[PDB]
Amino acid sequence: QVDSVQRWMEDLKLMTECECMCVLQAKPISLEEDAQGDLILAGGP
Amino acid sequence: MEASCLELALEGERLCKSGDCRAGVSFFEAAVQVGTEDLKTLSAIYSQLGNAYFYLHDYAKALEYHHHDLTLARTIGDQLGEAKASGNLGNTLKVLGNFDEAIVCCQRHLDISRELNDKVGEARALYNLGNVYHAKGKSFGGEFPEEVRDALQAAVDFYEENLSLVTALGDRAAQGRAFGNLGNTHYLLGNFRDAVIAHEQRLLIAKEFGDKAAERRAYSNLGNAYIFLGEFETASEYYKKTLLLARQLKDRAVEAQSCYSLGNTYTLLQDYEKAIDYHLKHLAIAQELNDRIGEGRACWSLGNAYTALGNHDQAMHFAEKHLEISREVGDKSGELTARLNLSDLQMVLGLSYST
Repeated sequence: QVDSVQRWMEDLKLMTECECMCVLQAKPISLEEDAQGDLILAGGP
Repeated sequence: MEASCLELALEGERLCKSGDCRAGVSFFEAAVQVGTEDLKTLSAIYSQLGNAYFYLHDYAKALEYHHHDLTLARTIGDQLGEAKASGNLGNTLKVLGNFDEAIVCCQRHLDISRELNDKVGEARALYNLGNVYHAKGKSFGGEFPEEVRDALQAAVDFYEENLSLVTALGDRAAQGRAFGNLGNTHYLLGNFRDAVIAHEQRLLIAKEFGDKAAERRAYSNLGNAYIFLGEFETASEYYKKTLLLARQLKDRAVEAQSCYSLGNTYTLLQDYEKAIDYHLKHLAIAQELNDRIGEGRACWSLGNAYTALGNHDQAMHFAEKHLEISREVGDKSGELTARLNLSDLQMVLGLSYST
């Protein structure tokens, strides 16, 4: 009985567990060293 | 004492740093209205507005503000400022499907970084270019389109370059992200073994950081790649590990998806008893999260597994459940197949008695 497994493989073929695909960089305003970090790992759609 | 541009700006900044970009946006918007002659600060305002809107999923507005930042950075001659804006504008254009311009923006970021001798910036640009080509590759459409292949190969190239530089800089976490995306790109291309090899490194690195989510992702990607290598037993080992991790991170959805993959894998190994077990665990969680579509998938699978075991009676039950679920969710193909499965099982039974 392959029909159900076939449909499963067809989806699985396009499935990926990606890492951050949208790396944004920040231009801090606050001059404080308390937050001089410029990396934003945002999650695209 | 009407607030100054800088004051409003700093409030928007901390507001966004606290997760509430919807409010930060407001302050940043106001600051622009008040105005300033400090173009370097105005540049940061736009950049942060663009990044905040991006986070809010208002890509059209993220585009507008990143466009503004890029233009201003160029007007005032801020090199690092131009590089950062080019990268941000590129990620936005990528999401919006404008891959040609995204590539140009990200290539711009790469060039300026190399000129400034900004190694980490160079790494960030290579990774962005890799991400853009990866998206481009997935934006098409039994022939595998050459345009999809060229784009994905382009991604592998940039990811490898990023990986090379990032390991030379000793940035372990960035190496992890590089490995994971490199592995997923190979997966989509059909380079399963190299996918496996890259994911093993992603797994390795995730453990070093005690990053459970990353670890779970790696196990899932590994399992999937082994499925397509025809190495089912090996795949099952990895799906079990994702199951444990998922069970451990209290993720019901992912735990269900894991049980479903295990059900299918064991069906491929022709161990229908185990398939039943895992498909049942998936059935339950599906019912729990009230996921009818997946419950249908479950009944469909269970019916097949029981049929493969010779358990006619149990097959009938699930085919019925499948037919029911299929009609309730308006699934045509499923309704018909569940129907065909029911009449066939009824035939098998009725014909099992002499005339």
